[PDB]
Amino acid sequence: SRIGKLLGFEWTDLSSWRRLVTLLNRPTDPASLAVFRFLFGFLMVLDIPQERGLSSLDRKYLDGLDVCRFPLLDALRPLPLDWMYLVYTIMFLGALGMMLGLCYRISCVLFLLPYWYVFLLDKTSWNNHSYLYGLLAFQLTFMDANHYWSVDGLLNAHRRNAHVPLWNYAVLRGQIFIVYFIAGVKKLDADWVEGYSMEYLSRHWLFSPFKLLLSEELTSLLVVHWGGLLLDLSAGFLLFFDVSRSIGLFFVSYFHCMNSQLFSIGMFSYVMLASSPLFCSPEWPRKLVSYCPRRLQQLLPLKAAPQPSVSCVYKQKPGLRHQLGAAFTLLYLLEQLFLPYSHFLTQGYNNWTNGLYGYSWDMMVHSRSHQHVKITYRDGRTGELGYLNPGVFTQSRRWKDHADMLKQYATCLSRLLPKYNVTEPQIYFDIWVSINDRFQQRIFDPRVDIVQAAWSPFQRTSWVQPLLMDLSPWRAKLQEIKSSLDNHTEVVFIADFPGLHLENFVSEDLGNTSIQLLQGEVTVELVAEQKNQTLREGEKMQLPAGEYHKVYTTSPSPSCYMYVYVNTTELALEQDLAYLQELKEKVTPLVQTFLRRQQRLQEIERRRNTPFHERFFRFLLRKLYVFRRSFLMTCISLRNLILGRPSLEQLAQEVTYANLRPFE
Amino acid sequence: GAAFVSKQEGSEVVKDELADHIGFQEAYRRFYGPV
Ligand SMILES: CC(C)=CCC/C(C)=C/CC/C(C)=C/CC/C(C)=C/C[C@]12O[C@@]1(C)C(=O)c1ccccc1C2=O
Ligand SMILES: *[C@@H]1O[C@H](CO)[C@@H](O[C@@H]2O[C@H](CO)[C@@H](O)[C@H](O)[C@H]2NC(C)=O)[C@H](O)[C@H]1NC(C)=O
Ligand SMILES: CC(C)CCC[C@@H](C)[C@H]1CC[C@H]2[C@@H]3CC=C4C[C@@H](O)CC[C@]4(C)[C@H]3CC[C@]12C
Ligand SMILES: *[C@@H]1O[C@H](CO)[C@@H](O)[C@H](O)[C@H]1NC(C)=O
Ligand SMILES: *[C@@H]1O[C@H](CO)[C@@H](O)[C@H](O)[C@H]1NC(C)=O
Repeated sequence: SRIGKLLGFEWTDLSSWRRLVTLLNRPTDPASLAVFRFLFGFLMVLDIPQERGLSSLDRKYLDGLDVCRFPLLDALRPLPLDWMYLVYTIMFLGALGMMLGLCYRISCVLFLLPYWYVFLLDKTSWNNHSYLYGLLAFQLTFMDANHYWSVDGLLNAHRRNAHVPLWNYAVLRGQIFIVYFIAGVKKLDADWVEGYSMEYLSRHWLFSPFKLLLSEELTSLLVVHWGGLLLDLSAGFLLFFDVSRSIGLFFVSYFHCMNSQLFSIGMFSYVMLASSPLFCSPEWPRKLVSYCPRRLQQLLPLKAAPQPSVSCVYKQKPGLRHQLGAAFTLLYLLEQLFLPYSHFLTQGYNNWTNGLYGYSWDMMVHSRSHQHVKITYRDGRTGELGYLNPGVFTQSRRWKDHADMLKQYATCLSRLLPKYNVTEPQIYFDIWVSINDRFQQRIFDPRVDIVQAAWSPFQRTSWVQPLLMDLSPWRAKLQEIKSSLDNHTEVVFIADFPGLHLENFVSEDLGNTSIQLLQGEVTVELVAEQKNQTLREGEKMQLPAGEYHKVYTTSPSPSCYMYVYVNTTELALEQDLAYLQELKEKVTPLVQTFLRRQQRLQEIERRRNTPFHERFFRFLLRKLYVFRRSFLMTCISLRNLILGRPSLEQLAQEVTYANLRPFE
Repeated sequence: GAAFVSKQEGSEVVKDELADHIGFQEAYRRFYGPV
């Protein structure tokens, strides 16, 4: 049939439920599933000290630390640091046994349960690969992936070289299709199509062949934005079919070899590289063992034809284990197509971008820049309005984008403060973000007490300001004003809502600052002189240095203005630094900032002409210290559980030993 | 002390760490030794 050799099945296979379980439990070769089982379990062994943070748990989950944590469920409190090393030990012995295939059902659950424990314990560590590694550990727990190239083959004779059902591939192929294709639907935004998200990426040296044919502005629009949209829309379509897989395996291996060097995304470019041969024929690791030399094949796994297994339906009515496998295929792949578009239900997690970051496959579609974060508490006993640090007890900077994390931060700051003589704070966040080169504006309302503010997960947040999408055509003019300035003048573009004001303190460093009104009507108040000034469109007003000023927005439309400022003490430093830069070659804090910059410039120069064999020899000693500290500090606390805690002078003797650079 | 800021540094609009916390080096030596 024309369809049956194209889709792999006939339309009559979908005509019943008994014929669908028979299709989705077809006896399929175990070999492609077991190489991905090795490559996923080996990339999770290398990921546990690096990105999961086993090297840096003592800095993150230390005992006695005042810290605002952001778990998904508020009842998730972490364990002591003595026991959080055991969670990362069980997760290591889970990923070690899932790599070898040794007690594979237990080793999957010993990895699946403490991965999704530490994943849900911090919402700020969520991204699209940390989500994916817990999906692939969730799938492979039910998949018979130890049916080839495993230690369970050496212990059990019915697990050695046995057939796997077809749904072990159709879920794994269905997953990597959803990672590719849904990301190509999320990149149909007007910021990714017009070329605003990841606009600086084309200036990397890896895009240098594309600049031999196109300009730097046309490399960004076509190759990065549209060549990452037409590739994500057509990656899982090209890898699926037989006529276009060898072409499609080239475009997606080039896509992930670039993203391994452009971005620091951990093992995401290697997990998406190890999962692309799942779309190949399932006998491809038997075809490479047979292509090996003969004395090499005794160390490789078996090349013989697979034995019949229980988990497959042979041409026999299917039992319970076969019916639960075809039901897991249709229910999971429909659930994976719904959560990137389930943002209409969880409307409390909805901000400027829809939903919480991590599970929507909107990778690099929205980039931000925070101009000003200002936390104003208010002492409930005295009324003394004070000002907190911008990032006090947090271990990240993702709370300033999300309304759920701002409520967790305002609640956590309501209990922590009383240790610092603030009994019941009233906490106002004034956070200025601009998404994808837009105007800087307040994302959260700065007048509402975020402690007593009403955030609910299923209702829309009332104190999140609307993203001014009507000022998005202004961005073509904002690159014109930014280009019209010299090397000394910096500009900050700001849009403020009606009824609000911006209290700004110009430093004494910033002489010759000016505010120009682009759209609307603002009235700039000088606080010390107590004098107002109403601005018109295009009118410029000089602002005093070292003083306060407030910009009251009085237009019915959201007003646009800009801060054209220049750091004069930075000038007076650099015109006096260039004075003795030429005076030195003709032959007292100023000489200290001078000499530290010249040895800095010889450091940046020496970093550029170092040989490539020393950058890779330093990369391994940077990495082997991460694997040495994560192992030695584990046994420091694993001794604290079995043999108990030692004296504190002895605990110093091991931690300074564990913090030693090995060969540096 | 270090958890607060003045209204000259907090009102300025234009203006792997994990260990520059507030009570870090006191709680580090408590639940470790004098490292
Ligand atoms: C002339 C034309 C028209 C095409 C030429 C060839 C071509 C093919 C170019 C692609 C070039 C690259 C390199 C673009 C990187 C930009 C990007 C879009 C990054 C985001 C990414 O972050 C990821 C890198 C990632 O790994 C990923 C994985 C799975 C799905 C989606 C993704 C992602 O979207
Ligand atoms: C300059 O003008 C602004 C706005 O026209 C004044 O700000 C108002 O101040 C009063 C009292 O402080 C508030 O009740 C109003 O809500 C403010 N207006 C807005 C739009 O918020 C400011 O007081 C004026 N300053 C001087 C010195 O006249
Ligand atoms: C709390 C400690 C004991 C760990 C318990 C493990 C639980 C909470 C974990 C393990 C497996 C996880 C599931 C794995 C896969 C998915 C599919 C994803 O699309 C939504 C989340 C969901 C449904 C996870 C929900 C949370 C989960 C059930
Ligand atoms: C302030 O900076 C602007 C920037 O172009 C410049 O035109 C103006 O002359 C400067 N004013 C003074 C007093 O230096
Ligand atoms: C101006 O430059 C000086 C350089 O000595 C720097 O210390 C200061 O922070 C700068 N001011 C601003 C507002 O960036």
